[PDB]
Amino acid sequence: DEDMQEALEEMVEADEMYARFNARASGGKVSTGDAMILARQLGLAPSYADKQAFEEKSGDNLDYASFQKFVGTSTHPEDNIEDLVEAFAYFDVSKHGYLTRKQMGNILMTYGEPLTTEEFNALAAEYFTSDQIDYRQFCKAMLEA
Amino acid sequence: SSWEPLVSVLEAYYAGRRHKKQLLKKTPFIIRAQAHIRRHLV
Amino acid sequence: HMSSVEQKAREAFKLFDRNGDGELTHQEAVLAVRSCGIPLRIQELDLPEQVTYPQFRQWMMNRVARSDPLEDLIKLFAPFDRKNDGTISTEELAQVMKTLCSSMTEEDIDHLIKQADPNNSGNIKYAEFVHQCF
Ligand SMILES: [Ca+2]
Ligand SMILES: [Cl-]
Repeated sequence: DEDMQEALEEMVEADEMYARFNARASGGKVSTGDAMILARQLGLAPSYADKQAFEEKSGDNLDYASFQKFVGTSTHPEDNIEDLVEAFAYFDVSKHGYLTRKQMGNILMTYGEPLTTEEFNALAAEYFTSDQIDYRQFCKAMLEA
Repeated sequence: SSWEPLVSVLEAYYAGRRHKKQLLKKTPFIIRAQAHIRRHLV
Repeated sequence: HMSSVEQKAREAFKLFDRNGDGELTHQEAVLAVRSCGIPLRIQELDLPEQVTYPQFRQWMMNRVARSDPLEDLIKLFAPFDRKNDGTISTEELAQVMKTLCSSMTEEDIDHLIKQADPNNSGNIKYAEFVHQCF
């Protein structure tokens, strides 16, 4: 409730947050889905678990203060390169450092919070150039702010 | 051995649970990757 | 009664697709089928060397349409129901698994056994136990 808030202040600048919120705010409130989009646009990476827990306890329409709380809960300060890379390296039987395009697609569209074929196809148009993919390189791209 | 068809099942069941145990440790991070992907695509 | 079948099939598939490429090797398919409670001989799985989820699911549908595999599993215990009263010896199963299971540690086996005879009675009510696991 405070490390989320400390992390918010060192991860987003409040001027930008307020500006975006009022960009899409209709009478000082935004939907939870638009809050997901705004949080992404502020540089955070909320999950759908985050979204559903937050609306489970706070409802579906957020005023600025509840939006601030939601963005706080999406800061995930514990994110780091080595953990994402170990996620992918789980499927890299030899840990040599490469996955194929078919592996990347199946992993991303089968486990966790699967991507839609559209999400994955956009991702792949950008990053899955080859058929052999250096997933540590890809994870660092994904983690750039 | 005529136990073998039985223990084969019990052992494969426990291997399924061993895989589940290891996947449970990684899927939170797969999810983090998916969330950062969705951030990137916005 | 069936969407449960496909749910268990899809989970087993995902758990044994060790390199996450969306195919099982034939051996991984053998284990994935067995892991659902389905007795299966290593040479009796009519699937190719690489197995996609559609082919896997199709085999599962044909399989569970011919007998209830849980009831065939339960029948496998019968030659060892020496008292013919619906139970086998807890120690007998503990020993058989120690002897024949290479992928299982002694801790795994003791866990399986204490979930099979929680009252430490010496006997395993195997129909009940089978429906507890599967
Ligand atoms: Ca595979
Ligand atoms: Cl998953």
